[PDB]
Amino acid sequence: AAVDPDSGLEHSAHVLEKGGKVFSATLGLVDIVKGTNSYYKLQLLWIFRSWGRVGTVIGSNKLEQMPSKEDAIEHFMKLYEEKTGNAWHSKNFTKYPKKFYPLEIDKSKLPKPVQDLIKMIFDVESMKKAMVEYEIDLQKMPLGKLSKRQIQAAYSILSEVQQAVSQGSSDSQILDLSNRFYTLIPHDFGMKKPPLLNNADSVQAKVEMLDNLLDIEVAYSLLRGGSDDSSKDPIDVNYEKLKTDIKVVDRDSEEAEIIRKYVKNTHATTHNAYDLEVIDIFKIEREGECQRYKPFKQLHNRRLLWHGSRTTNFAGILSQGLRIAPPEAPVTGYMFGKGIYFADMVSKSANYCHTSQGDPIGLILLGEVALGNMYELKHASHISKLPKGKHSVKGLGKTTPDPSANISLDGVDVPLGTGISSGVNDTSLLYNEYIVYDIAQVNLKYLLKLKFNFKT
Amino acid sequence: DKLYRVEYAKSGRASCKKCSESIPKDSLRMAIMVQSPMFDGKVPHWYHFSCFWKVGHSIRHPDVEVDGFSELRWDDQQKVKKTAEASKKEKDKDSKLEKALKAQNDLIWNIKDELKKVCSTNDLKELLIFNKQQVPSGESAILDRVADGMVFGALLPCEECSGQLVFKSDAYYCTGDVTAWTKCMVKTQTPNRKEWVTPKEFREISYLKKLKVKKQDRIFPP
DNA sequence: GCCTACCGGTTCGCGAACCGGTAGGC
DNA sequence: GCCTACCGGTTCGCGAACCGGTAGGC
Ligand SMILES: NC(=O)c1cccc2c1O/C(=C\c1ccc(O)cc1O)C2=O
Ligand SMILES: [Zn+2]
Ligand SMILES: [Zn+2]
Repeated sequence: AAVDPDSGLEHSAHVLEKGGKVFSATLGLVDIVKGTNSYYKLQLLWIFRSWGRVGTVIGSNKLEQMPSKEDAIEHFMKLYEEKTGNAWHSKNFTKYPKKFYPLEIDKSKLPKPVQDLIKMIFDVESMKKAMVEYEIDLQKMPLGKLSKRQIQAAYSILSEVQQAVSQGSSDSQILDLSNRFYTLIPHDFGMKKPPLLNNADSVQAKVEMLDNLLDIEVAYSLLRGGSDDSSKDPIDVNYEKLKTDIKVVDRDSEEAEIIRKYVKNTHATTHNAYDLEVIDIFKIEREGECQRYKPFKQLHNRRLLWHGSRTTNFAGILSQGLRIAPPEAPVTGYMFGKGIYFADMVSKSANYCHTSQGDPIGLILLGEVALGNMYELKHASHISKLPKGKHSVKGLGKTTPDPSANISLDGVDVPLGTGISSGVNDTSLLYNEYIVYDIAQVNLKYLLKLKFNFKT
Repeated sequence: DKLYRVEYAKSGRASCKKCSESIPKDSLRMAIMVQSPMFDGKVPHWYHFSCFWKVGHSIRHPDVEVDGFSELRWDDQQKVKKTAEASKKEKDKDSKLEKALKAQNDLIWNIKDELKKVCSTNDLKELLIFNKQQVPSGESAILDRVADGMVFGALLPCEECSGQLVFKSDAYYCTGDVTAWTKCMVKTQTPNRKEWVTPKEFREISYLKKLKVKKQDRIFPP
């Protein structure tokens, strides 16, 4: 990391490191019962100490010049151990009672709609606002990159909470994990106590947070880099970083009429809170997504299906394709375990865009997903391994698009019929879900841009 | 936990928020807990007991609202209770309990300032260590636990966390650590404890124990 | 051969000064 | 969270005083 500007000597003297270990640590301590939720940043520029309640004006600091440089190590490692409990070097860290815990820090030639697409998916201040509702610390999280091993442990804590919640474990068991999580990921609750992770959807909410937070740091990783040479334009630099060939499907096109039909037709009768309106259609072609999908063009039963996600995620979805949840993450929220989920209805997928009356525009995908021999399920069931000969899973719903009106498209079955009753009604799903447990089975075809019209 | 706080001045150093003069040592003073601008934690705003009631604060029931009320001396509790404002068997057990509650209050207080007269802090520290007790921080708190130890008994370790239980207002709260991240939350009115063993070194133990002290358990407020 | 006024040097006694660890304050 | 007045424990500084060696007087 760099120098903290609270010292006032940020662009004057560099932060020091002895060979490998960088003399700079950002500590944290939270007790849900007491309500305390504090930070403690220590640095060696001069030694600098910062402290207070995370996400508020509560706190203070002390910049202090040293007599010498060897006295700095003495003052630093002493203050460290006094506050954290451990020594500066260690094989594995161990938390101590009421001591702190250290957090692991690390002229454009394109169409106007394509420029707006980059404008939409690379505006990171819009992604910052998106995290404000989650109550993630807004102050120093953009400049302070939280580690990968750290976030995996944060995922693991959430998965431990769901396990604890499922079999009605002790309050202390839950209290610990709630403490552990908020220490590991600094939240901003202001002057009130951190809430306990006791619900089944509270972990899901914090699981969703980590998924979104990850993609913002990924969006930064793309934006920060490349070769800054005076030749290409700023928007073109960010386009090449996406590693995809995007094209604008014209409104006069015959294939464009199929998508607008697929949007208009497959709107849910129950999801009447908003009304869709297709602003644009983009044909999308990822780098080497056809090379990996060649295997599954042999596979039968291929369907063109919807898949929605936050506008913040589309920065990463283009660069890495659709990814399955990590093995550390909790299975809560998922109906049939971790995998890529798809729907035959635009509305059901469109809810995952997360739009409001203030933020109307949103993005939704259409991917040729090779389902193949399907494993059909009625009720929710967290699966680990698929049955023999099955390449996908299907969640059977009440309403299904008319199978006698299934139009084809480049050798792909597009179910753009309106809703009718299904074959079986002993299910706990209202609409269909299509699940693949391999990132190779998906092949993204179209990206849409949709305006939402509410009534308020 | 509580908004307000009352005690005898632990030092004649802190000033009074209203009049801004030094609150003298061992004097009845009241506080109001506020959020410190300088760090993540509550801080007491100490007042002179006289000055406390002119700021406009009106504690309806001191015993349930103000912290450290039960730890005060009995006659001083009544001063706070009065100044705050400005059937046969039922009333008998009710009235006879308040008789026994005063009996227990000023029994410990007689024992407390008896040890303050005869023993130094290091004697009281090594008293607790001999009985396998955690030595607390503070002068007032040390003889408070020694007096608790002698009258009722040497507190045995906690069931799960193996920490030290401590009397706090209305119960014995565990102050140990169930884990490194979280503090233990064991609470009880009837804790486990063996008998208090005074070492041989006590030439005034026969005088202190001669103050009509028999076997009895901790009595609590209603 | 004593005595004794004078001087350099060691010890002794006690209050000032020093100091590290800490309970109380904000 | 950090600052600092307070506590006990040891040291330090300096003048009284104690003391032995001595040279001018009778
Ligand atoms: N992505 C979609 O637009 C979508 C469409 C239809 C069904 C699902 C979808 O997502 C699901 C589940 C899901 C499960 C966990 C999670 O963190 C996020 C999720 O979107 C679903 O079950
Ligand atoms: Zn006053
Ligand atoms: Zn305990």
